[PDB]
Amino acid sequence: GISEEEAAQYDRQIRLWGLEAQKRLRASRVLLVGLKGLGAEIAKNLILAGVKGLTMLDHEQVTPEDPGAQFLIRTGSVGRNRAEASLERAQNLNPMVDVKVDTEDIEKKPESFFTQFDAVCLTCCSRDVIVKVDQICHKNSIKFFTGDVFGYHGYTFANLGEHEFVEEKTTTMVKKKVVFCPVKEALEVDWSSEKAKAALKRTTSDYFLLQVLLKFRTDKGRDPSSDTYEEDSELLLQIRNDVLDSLGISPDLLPEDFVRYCFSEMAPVCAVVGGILAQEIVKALSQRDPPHNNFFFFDGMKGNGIVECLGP
Amino acid sequence: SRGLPRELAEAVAGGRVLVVGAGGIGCELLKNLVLTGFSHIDLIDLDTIDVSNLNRQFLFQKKHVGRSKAQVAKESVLQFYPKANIVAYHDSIMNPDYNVEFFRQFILVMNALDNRAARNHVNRMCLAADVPLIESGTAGYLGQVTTIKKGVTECYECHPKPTQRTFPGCTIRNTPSEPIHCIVWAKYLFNQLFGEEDADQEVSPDRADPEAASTKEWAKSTGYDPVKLFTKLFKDDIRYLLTMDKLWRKRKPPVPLDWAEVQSQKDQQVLDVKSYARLFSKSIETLRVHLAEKGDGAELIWDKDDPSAMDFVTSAANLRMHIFSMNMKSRFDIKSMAGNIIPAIATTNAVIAGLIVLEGLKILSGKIDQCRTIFLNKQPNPRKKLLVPCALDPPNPNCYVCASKPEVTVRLNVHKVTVLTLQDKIVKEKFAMVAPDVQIEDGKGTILISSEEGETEANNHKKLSEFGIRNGSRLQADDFLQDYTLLINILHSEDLGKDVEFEVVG
Ligand SMILES: [Zn+2]
Repeated sequence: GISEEEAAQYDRQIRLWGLEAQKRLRASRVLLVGLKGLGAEIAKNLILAGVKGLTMLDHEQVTPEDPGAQFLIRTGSVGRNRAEASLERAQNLNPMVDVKVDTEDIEKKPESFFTQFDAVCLTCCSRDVIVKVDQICHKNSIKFFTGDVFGYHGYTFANLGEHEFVEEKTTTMVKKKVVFCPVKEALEVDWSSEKAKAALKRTTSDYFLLQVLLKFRTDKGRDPSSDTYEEDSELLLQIRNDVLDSLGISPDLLPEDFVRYCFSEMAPVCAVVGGILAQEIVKALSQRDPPHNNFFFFDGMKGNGIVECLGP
Repeated sequence: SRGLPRELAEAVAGGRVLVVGAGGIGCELLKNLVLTGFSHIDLIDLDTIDVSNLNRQFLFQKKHVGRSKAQVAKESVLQFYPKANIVAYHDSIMNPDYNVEFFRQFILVMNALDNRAARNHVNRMCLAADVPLIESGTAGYLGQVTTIKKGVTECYECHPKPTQRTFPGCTIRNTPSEPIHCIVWAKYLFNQLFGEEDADQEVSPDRADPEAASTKEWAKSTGYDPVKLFTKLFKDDIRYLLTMDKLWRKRKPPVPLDWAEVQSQKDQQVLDVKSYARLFSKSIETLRVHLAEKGDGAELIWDKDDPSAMDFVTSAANLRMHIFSMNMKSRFDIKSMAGNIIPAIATTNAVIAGLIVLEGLKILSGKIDQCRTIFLNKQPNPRKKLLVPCALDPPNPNCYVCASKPEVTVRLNVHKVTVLTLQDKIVKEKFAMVAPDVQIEDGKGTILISSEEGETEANNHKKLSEFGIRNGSRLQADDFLQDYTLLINILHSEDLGKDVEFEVVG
């Protein structure tokens, strides 16, 4: 039972994923941390999608290193909270979506805070934070998403547990089963087998690029920056050696020139990954189309959008 | 923005770029352009903001409903980045003021339109100016991005894009078998009463049907009275269909209606026959007010979003649908078929717009070799690629636009087709020329059609055979606005059908 103001607004998308899946989306609230380059993209097309509420969380303050990298921040908001400075712009995208803002960092949140969210999306978080939140979400049947952007590259991960959706072909209406796995099992894969070695050749190198960058964000509290390229590459050029061998893989499986195409937040790479990641959130809350299982790696140079399944 | 290779970042901050259309992809494209570093941007769009658009075009709000999509977009972008030199044109890209000299100002042109006629024009303008064109299109979960540059890649018209269905008049009003035939008849009906009087859009039963043996002047003399026009259109015109008994031997043609007979006995719900006859009366009275403000015989352009215009087509198509024993459909079901509504979401536009700028950055880097055609699928293909890239194809040597000396062959009846038919339906419509200049290849240069106003209006009514045009006559069509020259070979044929005026060999 939607009003007439919502029927004309969402008219073009009700003709795409139906009315019932829109009503399932109207009653959903999403938790999004990492309001930044990728987070602003996800928040935009989620408030336009027609959720009930969206809680934007970010402890870091507006650093003067993203002047136009985020469009939810008006000029001269340095020193203010990144989520607060993004409130007024994100609220105007849809007055029917109460956009809430949180200031405390995601690490110091109790388990009971996430229960009010039907879905959680992480951005710009260390590995330990991603595993911590996915384990909490999987405990309470909460849909978990995460993603980041590095230069021309990007990734999205999804964990929905036992997720049943409804597809159709002929008109019709078909239910299917798709089981996801926690992110901790997807990041640490046993690459020693007849199946593991044979399936490694078909796996994109952006996954190991994701391992090298997550390890970098773990060793140091920030991703590589363009100003520190002079020897942030040499640390990256050694993490690729000290990580790929820890998994028993050849070192030059990931190309060496990767330290030139994964070094900043590029707005086109945010829109591509943010559009794909937010679409996986919409089809999950509506339980309609089959979601991507379980990774999606983007390469803005070659134009590749590869969907990997590296859980088991 | 600042973090880019220094030669690339210099080309972005100084180069001038053009966006054609502020629709779905248009809003997401302006954002990705500005946040990348593009400060010299030109945006042109003619449409205005509708309440149905603000679910995927985030630069607009409910406050801006009614204003132009180009003016509001320039205002919305100057808020998060005021230091952006953006020029907004509330005009059509088909306007001859935007000549090859205008297109050559930009180092990059990106399409954001939905209709082929305007895309064919922008394709021919970017070839003449030799400026790369980034063609893009979205449809639901799907989207495509490709790069067009003269002499390197194939243009927009090197391959025929899928054309929509066209049903003949003998099938529309004499044997309508599908519910779509009633919608076209309702769109025809709205045109005859409150729109421009079209010839091929006759709603009355056709007497010259091969399977066989003014409406507006009456509409304006009736006074646009709802009770009277109902009986004439839904019973008398059906009874004159019963005059012709030859069609009804194969299928059932009941039944004529009557205003005093049926009226007395969430848009997704299919209503009865008594309700659609009331909305038909309500639509005429509401459209009579929309027509009373206009003067000097001004017409009403039908809009799918216009309620009174939608209420008329829905009610008229459903009543005729019930007339021809067809099961009536809903209003929400017919609005997708009446106005060709393409379902679009914000995510698909955002992903495509991000791929446009990524392809644009490779163009401005001289890496045109690395440019790709990217397909956005709904599910991963066997290569696990949701975004499937592929190399650009070389120009088609048999294209009628970007080839060396393009040359088409038209099969038509010379003693029937007028010169006005040659200008509008053949050269300007099928071949998508804006301001055409057509002459006869015969040494003297017999001028058929001139670009300037009315220089050849004394020829429009004349038949082609009145100019010595015969089987094999060569016409040289010129559109200097597009810097395009096409040679049209004429083939004389009299076995085409009374509903077919011409056809191209291919
Ligand atoms: Zn061509």
